[PDB]
Formats: sequence, C-alpha cells, structure tokens
Amino acid sequence: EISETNTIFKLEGVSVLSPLRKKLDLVFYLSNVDGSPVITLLKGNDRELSIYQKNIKMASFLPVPEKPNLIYLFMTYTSCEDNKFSEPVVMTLNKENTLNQFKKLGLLDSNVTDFEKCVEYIRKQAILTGFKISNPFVNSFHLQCHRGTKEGTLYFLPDHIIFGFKKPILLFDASDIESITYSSITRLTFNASLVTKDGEKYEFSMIDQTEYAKIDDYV
Amino acid sequence: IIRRGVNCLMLPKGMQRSSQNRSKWDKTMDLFVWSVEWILCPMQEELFKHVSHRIKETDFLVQGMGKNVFQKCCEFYRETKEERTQILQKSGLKFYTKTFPIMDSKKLVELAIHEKCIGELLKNTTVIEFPTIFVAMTEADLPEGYEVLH
Repeated sequence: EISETNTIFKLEGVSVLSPLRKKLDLVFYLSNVDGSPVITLLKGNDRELSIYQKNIKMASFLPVPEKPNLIYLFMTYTSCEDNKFSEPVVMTLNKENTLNQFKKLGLLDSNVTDFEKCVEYIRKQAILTGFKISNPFVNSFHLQCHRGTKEGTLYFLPDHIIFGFKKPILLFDASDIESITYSSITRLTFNASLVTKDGEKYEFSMIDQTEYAKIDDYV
Repeated sequence: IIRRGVNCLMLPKGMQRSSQNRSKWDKTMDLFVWSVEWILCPMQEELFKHVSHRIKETDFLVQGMGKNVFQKCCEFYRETKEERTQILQKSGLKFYTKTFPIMDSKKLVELAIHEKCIGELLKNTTVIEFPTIFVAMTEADLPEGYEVLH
C-alpha cells in the first residue's frame, strides 16, 4: 500500500502527543487505490491515524516554550479514518535530529545547519498533499497562562489564536473574536477573557503583565 | 529511462525519493555517478539507512560507501578510504540489492561486490531511481517481508 513509489514525504521518529502519545513516523502519500493524497502516522506499517483528501483546516509550525531544539507541528482536521480520534495532531520535531535525518536521506548536505531548510521542504511536500502548513514565528507571539486549573500556552497568530496543548486543545479563528476583555489581579499579573460571536467565554487567567502590551496591540 | 545500461524507474518528482536521487552524468570526471541507498541490517536478538551521492560508476562497491556508513558498520559488527575499503573486504558482510521483473520489490539478489564495479553490478538490472543496497551478516537480519533468491 505505501512505499517509496507513492510516498510524498516520510519523516521517521516524531513524538506525537495528540491525538495520542507515541513515537511515530509521519507520512504523506498518494493512495494506490484512487491517486488521492493522505496523511498517516505509522508504527512500522501500522496506521494509528490516517487523514484523507478539503479536510485539514489549519496547520502550523509552533515553538516550544523554552525549548529551541524542539518544535510542534500542529494540524487540525474535519475527520480521519474510522473517526478514531477528533483532537488536533500535535507532534514535536527535534531540530538536530531532523537535520541529520534529512542528511541521511540525502536531502541536504553534510554542511547545512539551518532547520528552516527542512521546514521549507515539509511545507512544500504538504502543498503536494493538498494542504498548507504556516510558519508564523519566522507578526506573532505566545505566552503562558492557565485555563481553570491547567497551565497552557496561548499562541497569537495572524488569523488564529491557539491555546495548547492539554486536552481540550482550542483553536479560535480571529474573525470569530467578538471581544477580549482584560482584568487585573495584581500589578504583576492579569486575566483575559475571549468572547466568541456565539457568546462563549473563555477565562485565560494568570497572565504576566509584561504581556499586556502585546495583547492590546493584537486588537 | 535507461542510463549506462541500467534500467531506471523514475517516480513523479513530487515523491521524496525523486528528490533524493542525485545520480547524474558528471561532466568534468567524464563518467556516470550514482546515488545509492545504503540500508544496514544489524544483528537482531533499528535499521540504519543512509543515501550517498556521486559514487563513481567505475568503483568497486565498498570504495563508494562513506565514512559515516562504515563507522556505522564498524559498530553493528567489529580509517582512510584505503583501510576502510580493505576492512570491509575481509568482513563477511553480504550485499543484496533488490530485483525486478511502477512497483517496489521485496525480492532480493545477493551480489558479488568484490568481483565487479557498480556499473557492471548494475548493467542489466532495474532500479527504482537508483540502487538500494542491503547489508547484513545473515539473511535472518534482513527486514521481514524481504526474501532472497538463490
């Protein structure tokens, strides 16, 4: 079914954290049944998750708070095989490894050290799989905060806001944001509340005050 | 397309493999050169793959391996090209490429690496873009699904 002759892209060794925790392989390929492109995650030749094409709504490279050898690829989708999962695909690429793997595939020379070269390549194979992966931290920003009791990262992108990555992972299309109202708790720390056009409130608390400027500017 | 005798199946360019082929005729050297895909099978009880480029068609197979790849054989088993080349010859590693009647294969043929240059080892064969070449002490170790023909 999938091999070197219909494989658009293939990266071994990704650390999938959603919609499941496991070290997997990431693969784009065209189905031999009907020439159609597919995203799958493999364990050897198991398929833990396949997404067919439309289907992928939004996808993006995101940085990992405080950890630069690392990077998230975040993908949301209308549906997958057997509706096995619904939650977004978050995985974590290691940079250095990624480079050495691209090197062992002969995709990039011994000397190259700029990861965005890998990234360029992934974004392009993806377009070949019917979908865009944005790369907005190459004008966006992210910060720490809490929902109820859980810490998360709130990322601010050109057209989305994402709050990650404890389940449930949230995505808000910017054009769905009626308002963001602010609230002090200390000189040092505040709470922000998003309001969706349909009236849902989402209480992002415990934000450091240094981030305030960046949020007002965003609106 | 048929280069230097070898019958080469060419994938659509979008395909990862297509972008990992650098096999070309090399002007200055005045000959053909060859990306090969090395797949090292260690001794089970995990693979290491590496793609080398610009291997000279007129070279014994060990001659166009590559440091990293040797090193890696040197750890799966037991330093200038001169010696490296020389230590793999008294080594016991068998070398299998894969064999064909577009479609991948799991039928392998062992090949006689010390008795021919790559160009001859490849002349009346087929490759998918460019040779893939399996390395292992015994057959058991080759990946599962793969079957060797004698």
